[PDB]
Amino acid sequence: KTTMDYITPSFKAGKPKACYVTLVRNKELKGLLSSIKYVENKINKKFPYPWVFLNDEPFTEEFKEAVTKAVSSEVKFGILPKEHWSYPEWINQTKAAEIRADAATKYIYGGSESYRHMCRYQSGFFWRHELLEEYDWYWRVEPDIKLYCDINYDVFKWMQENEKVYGFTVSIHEYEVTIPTLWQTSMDFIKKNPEYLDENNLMSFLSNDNGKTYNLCHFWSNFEIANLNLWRSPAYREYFDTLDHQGGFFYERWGDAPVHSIAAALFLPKDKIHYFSDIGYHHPPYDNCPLDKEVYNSNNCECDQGNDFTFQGYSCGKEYYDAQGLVKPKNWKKFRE
Amino acid sequence: TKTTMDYITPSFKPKACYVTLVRNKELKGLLSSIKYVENKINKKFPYPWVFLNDEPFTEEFKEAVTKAVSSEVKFGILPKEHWSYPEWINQTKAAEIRADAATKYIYGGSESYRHMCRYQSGFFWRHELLEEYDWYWRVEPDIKLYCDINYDVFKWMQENEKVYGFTVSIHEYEVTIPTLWQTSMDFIKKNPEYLDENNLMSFLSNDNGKTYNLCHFWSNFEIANLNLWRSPAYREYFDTLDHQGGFFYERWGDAPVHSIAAALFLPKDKIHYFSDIGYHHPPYDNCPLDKEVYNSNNCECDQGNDFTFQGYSCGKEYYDAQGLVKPKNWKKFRE
Ligand SMILES: *[C@@H]1O[C@H](CO)[C@@H](O[C@@H]2O[C@H](CO)[C@@H](O[C@@H]3O[C@H](CO[C@H]4O[C@H](CO[C@H]5O[C@H](CO)[C@@H](O)[C@H](O)[C@@H]5O)[C@@H](O)[C@H](O[C@H]5O[C@H](CO)[C@@H](O)[C@H](O)[C@@H]5O)[C@@H]4O)[C@@H](O)[C@H](O[C@H]4O[C@H](CO)[C@@H](O)[C@H](O)[C@@H]4O[C@H]4O[C@H](CO)[C@@H](O)[C@H](O)[C@@H]4O)[C@@H]3O)[C@H](O)[C@H]2NC(C)=O)[C@H](O)[C@H]1NC(C)=O
Ligand SMILES: *[C@@H]1O[C@H](CO)[C@@H](O[C@H]2O[C@H](CO)[C@@H](O)[C@H](O)[C@H]2NC(C)=O)[C@H](O)[C@H]1NC(C)=O
Ligand SMILES: [Cl-]
Ligand SMILES: [Cl-]
Repeated sequence: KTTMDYITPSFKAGKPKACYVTLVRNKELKGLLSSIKYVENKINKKFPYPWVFLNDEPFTEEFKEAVTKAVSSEVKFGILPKEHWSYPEWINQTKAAEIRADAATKYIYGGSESYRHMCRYQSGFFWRHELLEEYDWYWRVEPDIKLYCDINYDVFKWMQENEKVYGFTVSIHEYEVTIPTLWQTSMDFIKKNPEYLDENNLMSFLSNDNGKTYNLCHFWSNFEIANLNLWRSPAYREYFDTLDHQGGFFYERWGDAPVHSIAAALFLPKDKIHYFSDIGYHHPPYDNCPLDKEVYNSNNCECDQGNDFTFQGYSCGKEYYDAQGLVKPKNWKKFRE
Repeated sequence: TKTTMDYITPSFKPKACYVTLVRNKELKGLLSSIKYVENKINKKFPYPWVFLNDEPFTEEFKEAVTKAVSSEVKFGILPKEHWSYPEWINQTKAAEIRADAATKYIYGGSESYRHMCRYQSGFFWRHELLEEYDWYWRVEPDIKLYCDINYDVFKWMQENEKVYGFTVSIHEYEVTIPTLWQTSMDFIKKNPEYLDENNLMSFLSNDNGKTYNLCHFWSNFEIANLNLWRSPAYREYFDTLDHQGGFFYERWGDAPVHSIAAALFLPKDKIHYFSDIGYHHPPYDNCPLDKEVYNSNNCECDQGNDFTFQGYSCGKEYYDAQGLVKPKNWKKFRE
């Protein structure tokens, strides 16, 4: 019983069991309300789906009232378990503390204790919160996001019909100083569990040397429309557990983005991964802006196509297209000027 | 002997302008920025807006811009000599450096980005259209002004005799400027007269100049006196940088370049942090922490997202350098 065996059951032509999901703090109400406006205007009014909001602290009454008014579909508020937002018993907190203090000015969120709990949460726990149990699909939405174009079709229905497992917009190279031992830990896991490496994996996106080293490319997780059953699979559960035991979420600053990406690219047949070239999106500081004129004009996009990050050198659109055998847009090189 | 400040004090309505370097492909982001500037300060305190571009502007672009801006607008194209390889830079070596760094750091493989950094460092302040002004306010596309600004900022700078004003500060990625600090210190060693006796070196270094802590003012937002850049100290500093080759052999940004100059060549009380101006340039915010300022100016940002005192920001280093008292809850930004 393979990884795909846990996922294919979610592929009848009924309405998919899906939700939007947001991990946010009370101090981010204004940015969150702004993201809701985009989601509501660009797609939720047309194809309504429940929205789940999670917080490590309780939501204020003002926050809930404001969100309930802004969202036209059903909203659900949940707080996460202490066990999913605390140091595991095997982690040396004095050591973690030293690492943070030392890295405070060395890289973004280097000195942040809470950022690491967030990365660990998005890597191994959000997908098993009680509020997501009844769903097969989720669409992660962060605060301060923009949806630049109309989306005139149900995306969850589309993923279900086309049997896609993981969908993304932006991709980028990670700062290695943030994940020095993530690749080694991940490669050791594969060597130990060969059955988990899909024979038609997307290793080419993650590495230029057949897996010897990581090229640092990953899908930018702030935007994800994927199948919850991937994370619930034995393969991923065991992968997370291994990472959790190694200590990188706290001894380094492992993000959930490279973690989710390494898993998706290695545990799935590559044709289960999908790039939404048609969804206009902005998460500071990068844009995904539809390059196709018809798609751009038909969906009234509000972005500057020339600012699409996809084919910029530091993005990983080129690596993704080549690994998937996708034909790149004619003027893709213009983005490398 | 005339000093750096002697070139600036005579400039103390001000002859000021907004200035933007933009490409035709960023029209929607620019119009958005314009709407913000108009709504938060320009209709109340109008000042001319200068738009620069290394290529000619499209008619559609100019038309849209002319009508979106309430004050006078001016369009200018950049001199070819302010946007091309100087004759002493080895282009194949630069080409190799770019091809190599392409996937290594943001803009690593970009040729245009380097000409842009070099332009903001040594040439925008000498463009024909800026000659008549003493002050400028740099505005980039895709910006937000979160709050109303109820005073004329240029006038304020003038009356308070401030030379360089900023909002966001950050630590630079060292891989883009490996030899910038040594080059700058060698310049100061050879030109001790340009180092102001009461400078802000402590903002740039934790060890009195031995090493660069990488802190810099984020140049996307600047309200300053053009006479600092037109001073002999800066002209000679930029020329030294230009001949060293870092704009092309590394990836020297104008932000650290402007910052090193401002922090070493001026008395520190000539630098000013606008704690009251709400601003966003992807992906960092400056959101007024003071309650009265926030409410009175109808700010639209999340205060808890203010970048100023976050670890990777240089707000702490800045306040400490100027002897400014940090807000009581500054540590919460480091959680
Ligand atoms: C959980 O994690 C914690 C945290 O890491 C573990 O504790 C740490 O354990 C390591 C061992 O693995 C200890 O290392 C030894 O450190 C001493 C020096 O100790 C001083 O410096 C420390 C480092 O300072 C830097 O970092 C801090 C903060 O990050 C900065 O502020 C500084 O500026 C520095 O950058 C510092 O942390 C220590 O502070 C502690 O003690 C002081 C009092 O002294 C207190 O005020 C503090 O609050 C705090 O309590 C301290 O100041 C080294 O000397 C040791 O090196 C010897 O051994 C090495 C090999 O083992 C060898 O390579 C060295 O050369 C050296 O050996 C020499 O001497 C030998 C004996 O004579 C000779 O035989 C040999 O030939 C050679 O000549 C060693 O590196 C940490 O100190 C310790 N930290 C703390 C806070 O306890 C903890 O073990 C983990 N818990 C578990 C269950 O695993
Ligand atoms: C300009 O830069 C190029 C590229 O670095 C130099 O080309 C040489 O570089 C190496 C010698 O140091 C060797 O690889 C070759 O001799 C040659 N390589 C190339 C690019 O073909 C070149 O010498 C530099 N020119 C000057 C005047 O220094
Ligand atoms: Cl930070
Ligand atoms: Cl790039």
